[PDB]
Amino acid sequence: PFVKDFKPQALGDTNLFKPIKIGNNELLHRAVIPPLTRMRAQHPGNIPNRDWAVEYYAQRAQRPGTLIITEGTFPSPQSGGYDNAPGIWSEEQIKEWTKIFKAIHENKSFAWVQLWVLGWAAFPDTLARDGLRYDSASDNVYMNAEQEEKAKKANNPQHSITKDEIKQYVKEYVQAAKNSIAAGADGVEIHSANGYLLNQFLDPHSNNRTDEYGGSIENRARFTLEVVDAVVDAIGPEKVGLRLSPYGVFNSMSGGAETGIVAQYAYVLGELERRAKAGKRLAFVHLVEPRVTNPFLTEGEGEYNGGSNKFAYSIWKGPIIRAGNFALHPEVVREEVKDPRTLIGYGRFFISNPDLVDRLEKGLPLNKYDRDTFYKMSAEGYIDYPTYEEALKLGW
Ligand SMILES: Cc1cc2nc3c(=O)[nH]c(=O)nc-3n(C[C@H](O)[C@H](O)[C@H](O)COP(=O)(O)O)c2cc1C
Repeated sequence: PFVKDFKPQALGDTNLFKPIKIGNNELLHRAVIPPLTRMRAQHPGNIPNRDWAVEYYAQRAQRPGTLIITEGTFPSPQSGGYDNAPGIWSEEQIKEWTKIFKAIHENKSFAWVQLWVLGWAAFPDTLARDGLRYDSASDNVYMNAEQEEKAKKANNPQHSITKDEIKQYVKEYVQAAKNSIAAGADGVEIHSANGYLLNQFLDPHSNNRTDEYGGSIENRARFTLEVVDAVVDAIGPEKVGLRLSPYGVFNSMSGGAETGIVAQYAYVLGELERRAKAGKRLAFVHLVEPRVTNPFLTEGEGEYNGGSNKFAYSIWKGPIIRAGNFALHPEVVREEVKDPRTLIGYGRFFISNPDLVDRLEKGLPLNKYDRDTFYKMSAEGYIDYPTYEEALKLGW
């Protein structure tokens, strides 16, 4: 149905509908589709859906000039450990991705591939089946009790990756980024957020290393920056973004409870801005807001109000995409887009509204999302969500 308790507000008069250049692409609007894992990829081979996926992304590219960041996508088998999430290392997978970008391109929109590495959020048993390691920053601290048990009982205990394995990960990022461009993607986003491998190095709870990859702000950041640096060198700074969740606690990150957390993220942006002034500026930085610390909780819940992402604007001088509970709060978006380098990711409501942008322009009602079909091998809750035209014909 439509959302019942929502008072919509037309946003067409704001900067949300002013064009902006991000990297090589000329966006005609600032409503961004953030990366959204959907678990329709096919097992075996982590293959993008050959029946639904082209249609999923086409539908959501229907407004011209939309930046679309794809779901998390694995650079390598060892990066993985979810059967139904996609990859970009094989010919099989690339062939399907080529078609998905083509469809986005035809709707006059853009496609950036999110390069996803799981670390300790992977399923240790799924990885053991395929004889792969269950990796993280350290081996003496675990995501949760469930995962510790799964890992021991599959004889696949958490491994603290060596320097050579870190290099290997970096090669796989580079190759995965090249593959994305060759297949026709506009750029890539490096997932350094939401408690996945790179975030596990950034955060001091998950990272108990005393080597060059832990034990200080500089060291916790070295991996995230090694990957950014090598991907930029491979494909160019204007085809590279980076996602961070400074106040995230998903997958057992510290959030605001950790007093050094702002400093950790301020250092990373600082270093991005240092590369920028020396002549290699990332296309964007993408921040998860403290408005949403866990995206599987309803809007309003898991909200940290002890901290703000405003510090980022003092440090990083380029485009900033912000995401978390903006669909139900046009009044907040109205104030954030008064800043002329601020874009807004809308996650969950872009799952349920293929024409979300039209609805934001003219203040239309929003389609309600079905949490139970977020992660499910089904057309339903995926490509059968209606446009406002089609929704009136059904009587909502
Ligand atoms: C089903 C689902 C899958 C998601 N998958 C990803 C993902 O793969 N990578 C990522 O960086 N964020 C992911 N997110 C987080 C969203 O990009 C976004 O930050 C979050 O939903 C908050 O924005 P929203 O409140 O507008 O939905 C996901 C969120 C949901 C609900």
